[PDB]
Amino acid sequence: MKQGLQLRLSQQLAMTPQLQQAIRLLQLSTLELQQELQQALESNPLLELPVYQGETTQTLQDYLMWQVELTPFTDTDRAIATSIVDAVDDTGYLTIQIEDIVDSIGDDEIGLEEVEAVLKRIQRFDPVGVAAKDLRDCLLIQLSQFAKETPWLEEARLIISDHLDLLANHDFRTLMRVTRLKEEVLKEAVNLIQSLDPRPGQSIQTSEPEYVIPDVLVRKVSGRWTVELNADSIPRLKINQQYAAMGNSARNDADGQFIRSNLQEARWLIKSLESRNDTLLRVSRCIVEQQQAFFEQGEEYMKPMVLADIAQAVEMHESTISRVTTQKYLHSPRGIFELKYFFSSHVNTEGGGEASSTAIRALVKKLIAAENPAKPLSDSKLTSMLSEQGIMVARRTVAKYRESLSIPPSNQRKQLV
Amino acid sequence: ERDGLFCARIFGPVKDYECLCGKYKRLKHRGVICEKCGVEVTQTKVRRERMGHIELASPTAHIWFLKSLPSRIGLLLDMPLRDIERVLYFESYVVIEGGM
Amino acid sequence: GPEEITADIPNVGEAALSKLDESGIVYIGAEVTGGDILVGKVTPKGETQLTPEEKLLRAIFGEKASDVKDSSLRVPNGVSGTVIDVQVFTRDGVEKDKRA
Amino acid sequence: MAEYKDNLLGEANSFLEVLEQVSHLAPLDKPVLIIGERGTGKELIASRLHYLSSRWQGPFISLNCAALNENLLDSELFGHEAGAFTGAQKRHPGRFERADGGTLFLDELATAPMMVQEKLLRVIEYGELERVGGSQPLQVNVRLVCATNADLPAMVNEGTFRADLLDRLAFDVVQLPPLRERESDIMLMAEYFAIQMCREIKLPLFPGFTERARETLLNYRWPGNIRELKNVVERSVYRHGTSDYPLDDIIIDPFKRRP
Amino acid sequence: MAEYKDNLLGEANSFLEVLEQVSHLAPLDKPVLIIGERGTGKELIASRLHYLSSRWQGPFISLNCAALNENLLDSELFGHEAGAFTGAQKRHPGRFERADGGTLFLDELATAPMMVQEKLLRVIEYGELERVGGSQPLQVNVRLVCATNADLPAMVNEGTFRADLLDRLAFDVVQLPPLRERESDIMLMAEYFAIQMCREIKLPLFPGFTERARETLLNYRWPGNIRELKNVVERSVYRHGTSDYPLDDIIIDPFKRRP
DNA sequence: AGACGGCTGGCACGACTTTTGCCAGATCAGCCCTGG
DNA sequence: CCAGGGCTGATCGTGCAAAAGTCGTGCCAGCCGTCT
Ligand SMILES: Nc1ncnc2c1ncn2[C@@H]1O[C@H](COP(=O)(O)OP(=O)(O)O)[C@@H](O)[C@H]1O
Ligand SMILES: Nc1ncnc2c1ncn2[C@@H]1O[C@H](COP(=O)(O)OP(=O)(O)O)[C@@H](O)[C@H]1O
Ligand SMILES: [Mg+2]
Ligand SMILES: [Mg+2]
Repeated sequence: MKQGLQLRLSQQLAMTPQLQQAIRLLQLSTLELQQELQQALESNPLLELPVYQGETTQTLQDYLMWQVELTPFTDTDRAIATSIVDAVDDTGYLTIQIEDIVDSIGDDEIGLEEVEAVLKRIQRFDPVGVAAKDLRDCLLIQLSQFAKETPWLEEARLIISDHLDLLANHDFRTLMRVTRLKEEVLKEAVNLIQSLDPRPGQSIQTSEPEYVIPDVLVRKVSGRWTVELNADSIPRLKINQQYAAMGNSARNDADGQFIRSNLQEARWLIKSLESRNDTLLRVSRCIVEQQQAFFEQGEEYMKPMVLADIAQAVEMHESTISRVTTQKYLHSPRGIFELKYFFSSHVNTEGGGEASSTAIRALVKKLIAAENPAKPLSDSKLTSMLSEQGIMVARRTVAKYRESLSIPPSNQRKQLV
Repeated sequence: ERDGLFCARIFGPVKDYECLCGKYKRLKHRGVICEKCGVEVTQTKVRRERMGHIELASPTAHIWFLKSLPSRIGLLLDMPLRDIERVLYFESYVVIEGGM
Repeated sequence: GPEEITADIPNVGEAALSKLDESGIVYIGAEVTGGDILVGKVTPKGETQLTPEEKLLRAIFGEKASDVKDSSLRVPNGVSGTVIDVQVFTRDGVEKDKRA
Repeated sequence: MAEYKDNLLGEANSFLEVLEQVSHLAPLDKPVLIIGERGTGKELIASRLHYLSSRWQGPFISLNCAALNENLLDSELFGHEAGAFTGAQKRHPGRFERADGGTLFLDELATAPMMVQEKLLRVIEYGELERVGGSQPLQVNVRLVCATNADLPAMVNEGTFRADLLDRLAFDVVQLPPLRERESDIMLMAEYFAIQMCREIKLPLFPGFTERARETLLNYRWPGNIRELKNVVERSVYRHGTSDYPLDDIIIDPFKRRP
Repeated sequence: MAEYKDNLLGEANSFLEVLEQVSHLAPLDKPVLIIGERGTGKELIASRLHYLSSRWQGPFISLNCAALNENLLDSELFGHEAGAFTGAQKRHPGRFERADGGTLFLDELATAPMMVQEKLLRVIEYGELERVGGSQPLQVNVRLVCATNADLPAMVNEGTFRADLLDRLAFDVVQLPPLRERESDIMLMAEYFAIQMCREIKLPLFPGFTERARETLLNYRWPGNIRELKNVVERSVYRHGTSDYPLDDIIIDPFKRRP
């Protein structure tokens, strides 16, 4: 039972460089594909009233500059105000700090007190609490703005002054014993703080556009939806008849060989592109077949799958399917997702079955959301009722799902009723 | 896009002082050009004042001349517009020189 | 993400949302003038950054996270009237149907 | 650095002298060799020698020359690179390279065949080794510790051992006194093992020792110095099984019939 | 190549002759055989012999004739090409190919297997070598240096050594004298070694020897030329442990009865 | 006020997935040259 | 003038495997709630 150089065949393989190019041709999205396809089209010669003058809109910075133009500053104050308002984000909080602004001005005469005077002058502009250094001096401006007649104002000012972490950690008991403040009569003061419009500069303009492009289409024909490719998005190449009908006529060997080689390259490229489209269509049809339940019933009713499960259903390889299913967005009546989004890790449940990770994550989302606000549900209890459902995932996986879901811990979301 | 229509490094910067890459984004930089992307840090109103050019490797005629009521090329060469037009589209093969 | 009509509109007063139902659309018979809100629609924004500022804002206030922007349907300026009836259309496969 | 005393019992007379001698060997970086009868607790001192060293944090690995697969001997001794021969899917660390800054335990040098002697003859003096199917050589620094059972000078004259390797590993030799000659700590070793065994059988307490048992202890030749004394104490105390009285009889051989 | 000092403390007439002969043979290209007794600085000579030549800048690689495997013997000697067998995945250089321009220093040639003996002769004579699965002949030039302690004229008569392999390798053999022939220089060696050893063990300064210790170290057989004097002096000074009075205790053999 | 229990997160360890990086050759058919 | 040989180019081919990466689940440390 030895070390010896031995040899026995059971496999086969072969490949050429242009075949490598053709097999990497299907790894990339269509919009990025069209660039390289246009590049090859440029090289190969035998291959191949409207609304205008929109309106100008008023953003936050333009509005603030407009208001600066009608306020009585000096020239130096105007330059400082222009710099300050230039250093303003969409949310309404200035990005760079005051000493950075002073350095940007770069004047010996200019001082921190002068810059503070100008900034506080422009703090009272139409979006209240705009151009604030951080959250601490944005809520305070509006609290000071509100008339003294409304109650709990002093309480709200005391909390917002130097108890910001005390409120952020939702540690109401320590907040009480720190402030010496009233029991459950602080709730309306906290609510007053809540109703204070954080991020005030956002509301100057809120238009967001629609940017969706579908690669694969699925439609419900009264059960067992059939999948079609995007006719407009798909690329296509057509041979050129003029140049295909002049390779034989040419009597020069150079021209003849040139046309022959370019014909060969163009036909190979067309064949490779058609094969890529066919492979993508077949893969999409098979994955939609194996995911018919989820489209009907929702994310939490998703069967876990691996690339092996979808590769065995076809004659392609796991690597081939992995290359095809990158940067492909399929459109469904429920919405737009990615082909790579369907594949997920599996966890074993009670009764021998397995549940998909994304399904359990969505179930955790809805279960956590539908909870009493006074008593939060922790990760251990989440594991407990998941085991009652029969899923029995570990508390570590529960915590990982909750963290990836961006929900803060249970002790962090506790709040007064 | 990079080196195309509606591009940066030509036609000026984009909506604000920030460069395309993301670095060098403030009024503190007033005329500098980033290294990862060549974008002058100036106002975006300059985007309507900066023009580019196309090399056009092969020469090309100008249709405003040689196709107005008089033809400027025709009057310069004493050559009629019909032959000018036939030569300007690769079916006439005019002679340049040759005295021998 | 999909846009939703949930009447959870940020940067707005309680007086503006007085005429809106739970789903976010006006009651039948309400009188509306000028620039009041008819349908409360929100458009999702990018994912909240890990930055401590946004983390603090979420911990303090919550439920906004700058996830949504106020792109609601408002009555055009100088238009006043009383709402006769509304009509809502939902595509197949979508079963939101808040009050549809 | 800590004490690393581990298990130390029955220390008196020449055994204490041996411990005193070996106490200062650890700082040195010269090969050491231990001579002793089979089962004379030689490994205990060899292990403690590594811990008493300044670089006690070095990993400790042990090989027994009596157990070397002749087919895999070279690969185990040096180390094999990836793809050097068929079936080598990944690069595998060799035993010599496995310990760097840590000692290597060698055993049964008296049973080392000429083949292993020649293969290992050079890696010691210069600390230089090249892996089988290797392109470039590696250099390491390891303190070798060896244990044996026979008369290496006698095997040298007999011709089955190489004097070159012997003097390569003959800086100093530690002679462990056999317990049947010391005769000064037999009571202490026996009683210690008795307490351990009676404790682990969850019995209340251990009774004394019978005078007749002491009488018959010294008479026995004791081929097993401290490897069969522990065993006989354990088996005899198990046989008794009670704290009733000091055990009169010691079951020196288990093969003896019950009647 | 201009300046090379390291070790070589011994200074006698017998050593002078061989060290001067090495200087003559160093520029020459022909291979040399280094015969001698165990532990006589054979590596020190071979190393200096190569590095004093005109090809010092070339690579210097050594190997043990016994260490390398018998199964992968040919691959170790020559190397293999990618795809020759299942395991192989890239072209692999052999020792003869890595040692181009430089030297190949075989160690303990007397223990080389019959397989190596019948493998090496044809390539060593002329310079032709075929890589495993190769397509065309390869030609490299390697100055050969070999050293062993055995008696080749007697070995060839026994028949475990190839006659022609010895014949095409034994041009101008080099013989070193045993330690007993140096006479006076052993005191210089002992003084040097003791100084280094006491430096290592942190004692301040050597106190010197005595006339008794001098006579004892002078008059003894010295079966091992060197690496035995080093060991004996370093063990004696270690057992001394202090420099209040001169070094007098001499311990030629660690193998002794318990004190 | 201190200890006990509990909650959460970083790090580690098998077990399993998925991602990229490989780089021709032989074999067959029609045309041209040449023998019968 | 018809049949045999040579020669050149046209044609075929989307998988294997190795290593990086990801997964689930445990172990341990540090902060917090609560009763004594
Ligand atoms: N000083 C000691 N006191 C008590 N027991 C010892 C002492 N030294 C060694 N032993 C015991 O001797 C037993 C065998 O040790 P050893 O002979 O080194 O094993 P090996 O057969 O591997 O050489 C160990 O189980 C150990 O408990
Ligand atoms: N002339 C010398 N000066 C100093 N040290 C020497 C001399 N000759 C031999 N040695 C010592 O001998 C050792 C080399 O042993 P060596 O004789 O090469 O072993 P082998 O005989 O197995 O080749 C070195 O550690 C070196 O310190
Ligand atoms: Mg043992
Ligand atoms: Mg040697």
